Amino acid sequence: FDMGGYFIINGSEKVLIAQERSAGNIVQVFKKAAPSPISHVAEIRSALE
Amino acid sequence: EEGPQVKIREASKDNVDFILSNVDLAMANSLRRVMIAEIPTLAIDSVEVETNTTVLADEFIAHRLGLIPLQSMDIEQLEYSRDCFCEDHCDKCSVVLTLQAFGESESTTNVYSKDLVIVSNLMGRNIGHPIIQDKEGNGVLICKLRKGQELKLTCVAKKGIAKEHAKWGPAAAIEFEYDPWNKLKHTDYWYEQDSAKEWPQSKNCEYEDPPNEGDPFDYKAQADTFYMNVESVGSIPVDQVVVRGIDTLQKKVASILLALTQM
Amino acid sequence: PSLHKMSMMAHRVKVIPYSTFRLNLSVTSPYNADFDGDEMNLHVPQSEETRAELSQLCAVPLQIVSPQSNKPCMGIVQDTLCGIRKLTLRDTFIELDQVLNMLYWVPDWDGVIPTPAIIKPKPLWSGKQILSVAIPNGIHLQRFDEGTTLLSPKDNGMLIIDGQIIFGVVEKKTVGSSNGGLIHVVTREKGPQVCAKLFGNIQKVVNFWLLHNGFSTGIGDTIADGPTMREITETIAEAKKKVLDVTKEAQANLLTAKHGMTLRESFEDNVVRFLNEARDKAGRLAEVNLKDLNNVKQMVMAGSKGSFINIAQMSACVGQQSVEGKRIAFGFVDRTLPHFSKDDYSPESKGFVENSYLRGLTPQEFFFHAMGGREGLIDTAVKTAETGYIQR
Amino acid sequence: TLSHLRRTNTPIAKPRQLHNTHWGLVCPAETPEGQACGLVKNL
Amino acid sequence: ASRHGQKGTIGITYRREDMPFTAEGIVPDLIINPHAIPSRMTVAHLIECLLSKVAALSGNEGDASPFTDITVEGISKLLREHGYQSRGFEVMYNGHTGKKLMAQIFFGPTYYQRLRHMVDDKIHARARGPMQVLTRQPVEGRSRDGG
Amino acid sequence: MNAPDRFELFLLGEGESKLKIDPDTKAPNAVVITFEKEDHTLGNLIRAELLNDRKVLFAAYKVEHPFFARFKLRIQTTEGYDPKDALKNACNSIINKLGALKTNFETEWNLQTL
Amino acid sequence: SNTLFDDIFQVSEVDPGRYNKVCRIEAASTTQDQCKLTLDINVELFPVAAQDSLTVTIASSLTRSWRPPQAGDRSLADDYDYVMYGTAYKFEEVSKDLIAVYYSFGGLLMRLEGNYRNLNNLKQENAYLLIRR
Amino acid sequence: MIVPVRCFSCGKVVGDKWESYLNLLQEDELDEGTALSRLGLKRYCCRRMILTHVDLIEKFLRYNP
Amino acid sequence: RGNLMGKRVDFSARTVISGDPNLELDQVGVPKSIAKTLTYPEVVTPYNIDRLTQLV
Amino acid sequence: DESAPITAEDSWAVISAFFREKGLVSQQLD
Amino acid sequence: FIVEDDESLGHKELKVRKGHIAKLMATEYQDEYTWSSLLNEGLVEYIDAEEEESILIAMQPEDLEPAEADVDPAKRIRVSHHATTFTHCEIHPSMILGVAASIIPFPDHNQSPRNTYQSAMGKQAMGVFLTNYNVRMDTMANILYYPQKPLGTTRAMEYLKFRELPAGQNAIVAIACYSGY
RNA sequence: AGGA
Ligand SMILES: [Mg+2]
Ligand SMILES: [Zn+2]
Ligand SMILES: [Zn+2]
Repeated sequence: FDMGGYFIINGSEKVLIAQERSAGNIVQVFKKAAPSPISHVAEIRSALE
Repeated sequence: EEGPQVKIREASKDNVDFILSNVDLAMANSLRRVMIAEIPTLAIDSVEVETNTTVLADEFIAHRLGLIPLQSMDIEQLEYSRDCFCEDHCDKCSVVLTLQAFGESESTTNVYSKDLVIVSNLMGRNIGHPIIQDKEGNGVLICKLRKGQELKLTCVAKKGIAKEHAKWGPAAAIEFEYDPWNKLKHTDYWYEQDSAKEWPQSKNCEYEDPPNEGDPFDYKAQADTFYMNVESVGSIPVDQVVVRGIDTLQKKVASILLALTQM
Repeated sequence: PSLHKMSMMAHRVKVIPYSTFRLNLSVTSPYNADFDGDEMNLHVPQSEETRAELSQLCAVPLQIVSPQSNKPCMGIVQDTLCGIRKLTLRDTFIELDQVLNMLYWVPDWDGVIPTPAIIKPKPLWSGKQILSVAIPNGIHLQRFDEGTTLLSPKDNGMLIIDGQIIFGVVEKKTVGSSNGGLIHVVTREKGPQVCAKLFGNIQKVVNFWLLHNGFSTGIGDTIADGPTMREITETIAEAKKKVLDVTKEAQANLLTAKHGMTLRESFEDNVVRFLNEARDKAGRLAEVNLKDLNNVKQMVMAGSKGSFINIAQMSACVGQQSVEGKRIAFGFVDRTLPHFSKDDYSPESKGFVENSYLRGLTPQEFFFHAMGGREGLIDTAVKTAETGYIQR
Repeated sequence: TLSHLRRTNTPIAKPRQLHNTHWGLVCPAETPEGQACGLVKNL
Repeated sequence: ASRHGQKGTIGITYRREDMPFTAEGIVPDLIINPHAIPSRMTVAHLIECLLSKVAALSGNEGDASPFTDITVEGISKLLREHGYQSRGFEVMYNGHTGKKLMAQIFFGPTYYQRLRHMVDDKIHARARGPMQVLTRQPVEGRSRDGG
Repeated sequence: MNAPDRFELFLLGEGESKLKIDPDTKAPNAVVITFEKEDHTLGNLIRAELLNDRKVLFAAYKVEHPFFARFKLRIQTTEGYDPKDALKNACNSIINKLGALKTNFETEWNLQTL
Repeated sequence: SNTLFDDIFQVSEVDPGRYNKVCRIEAASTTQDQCKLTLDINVELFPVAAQDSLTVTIASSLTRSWRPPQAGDRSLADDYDYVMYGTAYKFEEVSKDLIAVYYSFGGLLMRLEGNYRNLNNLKQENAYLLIRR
Repeated sequence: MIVPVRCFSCGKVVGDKWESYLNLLQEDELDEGTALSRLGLKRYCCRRMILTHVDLIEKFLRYNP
Repeated sequence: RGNLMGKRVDFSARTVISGDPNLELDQVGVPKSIAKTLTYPEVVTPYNIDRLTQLV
Repeated sequence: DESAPITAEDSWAVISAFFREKGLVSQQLD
Repeated sequence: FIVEDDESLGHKELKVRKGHIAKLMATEYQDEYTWSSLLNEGLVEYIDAEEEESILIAMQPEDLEPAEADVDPAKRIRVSHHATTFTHCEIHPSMILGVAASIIPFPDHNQSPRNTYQSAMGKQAMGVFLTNYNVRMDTMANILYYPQKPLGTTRAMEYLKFRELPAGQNAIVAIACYSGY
């Protein structure tokens, strides 16, 4: 029945928890809040594969 | 014939269906309780484990051992160990059972209530025999072993009652009904449209006269006539589950009469 | 947490078996405890002086009427509240056998078997009568509910004269942690110890009577009439068309916005208001269609647990789901789920759960209810820490 | 054990809420109550 | 707890002769309060029961699957075919007296889970004991015999 | 761990009597018997049988708390009639009734073929 | 220690408003035109239909605890088929020479409207209610 | 994990009836509802005992010492 | 805040709570084990002298 | 009719095949 | 599932047909037609959230495919197959659920959070966690004595091995007011 | 890492 997907480290069964992140290389436009000189921003979180 | 009357409807090794009439509900119920709780039986109570190479734990097995029904016919001539005079136990107060099993076979080896052996001297009384009702004659399946799986243990079956542990329960379910037509108005039927259609009739509806709508409510009416069914587990025969129940309750009331007398 | 002076009260020890602290149920509320696995702390004084502080200032009976809200902070709950209604109806009569037991059960009982309300044919006592054995003399109470007269046709309100119930069914309003309450009057008139005795005395007779009468609740109590279900479906059906009509009216530029509101803001206000008016009518249909024998209605009537909305949601219609006040929004471009067409302002697209819990929710209805559900859990988890700091 | 091998963590506009986009990908009910509510997703 | 966020601890334990019984000699293993149900609107718990009661009698795995064509009215028809009253209620009798309960009890099987949290692992009491070294104040936690 | 012994349910304690009769102060010719290591089986049975006695004016019983197998039985009788006697009589009549029940079941069983 | 009111009434209406075992009755005195009656009756014990002739009596007697049997030999002050015991709670002055008394028999209420029984009906816990036919 | 001796609810021996039940299904081919009933398991408390059992013991036996 | 306004304290106990319809409002059911642990310092006075000698 | 439309119960035979191949920790492994 | 207008014989219908179902179940009895078999045949596709934006899904196939040309009251109120645009169909809606929720019987009949609670408690329920329990040395382990498979089950449990390794017992339950305990 |  034991499915696997875990590691045995110095005896203990360790699970690597999936860590959520925002996708890279993505064009996103956001309205910048009423007290700001900048009204709107275009962002790109560019990083190499 | 005298006071409260019985009329047996169906009898067997395991079950007694009957009608009890000219009795108070209090008395039928008191007897109902007594049968479940206070009739003495013999059951495995101490288990010394010599070797256990099984997949089951010592105490898991020990527990199952207590639940194995034992012949308690002559339980009346066995003393309650607590009342007995020996340092722990003896033949006067206990039945010694031995269970030795081993996986000789390549196939799974089964350990049954039949595999029990009496090592104590019985004094020729009917007691401690594992109850086998099983068709193939094996009784309860205690354990399973593969190969070098050995089971060696000794049992001390002692006299007891269900109040102390439900293992000394001489009866299984006790069926109990009165007034199948709600003539006494002892229940208020939950319904959506009609309580007559929604609530099924019982067997006992036949054994009693239907109320006939065009009649006033019998407030005068009290509850007598009780359709019961005592199911034995095998420790004691069904008749005795009833008889002993009557006797135990009698002896119980007797104690009160005597207690007043000592005072 | 200990957000009250009543979250820490002084009690009498009773040494008992089994590993749990045992508490009287009426003292549950001040602590805010329940038995779903709660744990409580016990502190033992060491000085004769220290004990005097506990017994004389912070003991449970003294804590009955709280200054927090100038009303009693303890009352009759659950079984005892549920049973107290059942026991005090005009229909409820008790035979001698049980009356004598119920009487013996009151520890401070005068030893005087009261005269039955009905002497021949058959001596029968009423619930009202034998409950009054717990009500001490000199206790005068009067309450007029809607439609109550001195002849109380509906067995409405309350009239207790010399600690004897004259008329009305006893429930939340009477024997609960209420302002004019039987508890509030007793404390103020008889004392804190006399009232604390009354607490037990009610729950000994009531619980005993309820033990023997019994009370249950099942799926049968959630189902409403075959024709009342037809009537509920058609109530939603007509309300759905009332929406479609406003939808087509706004699509044809004929809609005229309320001053200081978008044309859309105005539209949604109507749609939401229609679907909510609908969820209620559908509910109010069932709460009427469920007989006095409905175990749920019975719990609602006593004030022990449940309210209209619970019946409505279980029996009739769950209703419109909301997130941030607005209906379920277009998380996907111009739609709520990929199972829908674009620019769908319909009840079904924006989170209206047409179905009852009894009937079951559709995959969409389920997910939208889930979104709406998760919102509650977020604030519940947030509020918990935010609220704590305010207290501090 | 099964549900621990399908767990998701979200560290740090309105993350805790159940989004339309979570349909078919993340469980609408399996989430802790408390500081982790809606931040710890289950696949 | 059941599989419906319907958690609780034990209050008391009763033997069979105190427990309320069906005319059929059946007694509950567990007694839960009516009060849980209305405020919680955990309808599926009631259906779990009705469906499981049919399943136990019929000897067929009860399909309590989510989006299906199963109805309480359907399950009710099957239970009525088995002799019990359609909505699961059963006339029960008081265990102490033997007298019928005026109320019929919603009685049938329900899958209940034994949870990690047990009283004897929780219970703790101290009355003087180990002290910190720095603060010379009582130590932390039940294990350490803390205050 | 805090669980009592199972035999405490039925086995009398150290210097503990089955019956303990205390007189009822509140009412004349009334008494209170506390039955130790006893329960509903015998409580409700005695209560019900005393109800059948005409000279018994009051009869009730209570198991004050379930953790303990004991019950208080209150008996009030007409002046001159002793409540202890009332208990003795209803006690006796119960046995006499059971004697008939046993005899009648034994005759009915001895008539069966199974 | 004696009777307090005697008359015979005719039931106009019988009412069980969600009440399985009890009904509120509406009657009027065949003798006095001024006299009317409202009363809750255990209809399971003694049932009542409209247009029944019922002798309704009051009486302050026939205190302390209550004794059940021996009544075989005891003089049962009932020549009536249904008897109740309750308390007077309100004394309504319904104008002129007219008066109305309210009786509660453990929840089972009663309102009697008349005139003459001024030197009769009192604010007493002692108030029996006897009914025949 | 290994057949329960005696049904929790009523306490009727259920220990003997396992192999017999498993056989009324393989060899006799019968449906679960009839098999139980043949074995005299009337009340649903008794029926659920066998009908819902998961004889894990067999899996445990598959390991060596 | 942690060592002065608050403190870990002796003569304190804690367990799971459960309700009782047979307890009085102002009472608290204490497990035997918890009573057997927690202690009250009673000064030997002529009133208590004999009781205390037996408890001892 | 080896090319007839699929029913409601049929989707389960597909779900069976999904876990038959992918298992339950498909994600962690791959 | 993929839905194609591409059906000479009538309407817009699901690529997968009753023949593939039998072809899969032929392999199910063998324990040569895998999940990969449907994937490479192009009857089923993998749709991430971004792609999902441009598609249109049917919940049920049969119920949401051929249009109209009486109705049971006890069943829930459902919508329709109005669209002729359906690019895809939902395998089974109950698949939106994760491991824990999938053990909840009739979750479509519970208030939203009552389900969120069971998907937290089942993780603290005792049962058989693995059959090798007796052979492993773990700091703390709880095994239920006599586990039972649930009487009421989810079609989803099959793949979760729940009926093989349970977390509880089927208790005979009364919902009653008894001693008030 | 969990419990109210
Ligand atoms: Mg809680
Ligand atoms: Zn001996
Ligand atoms: Zn059973």
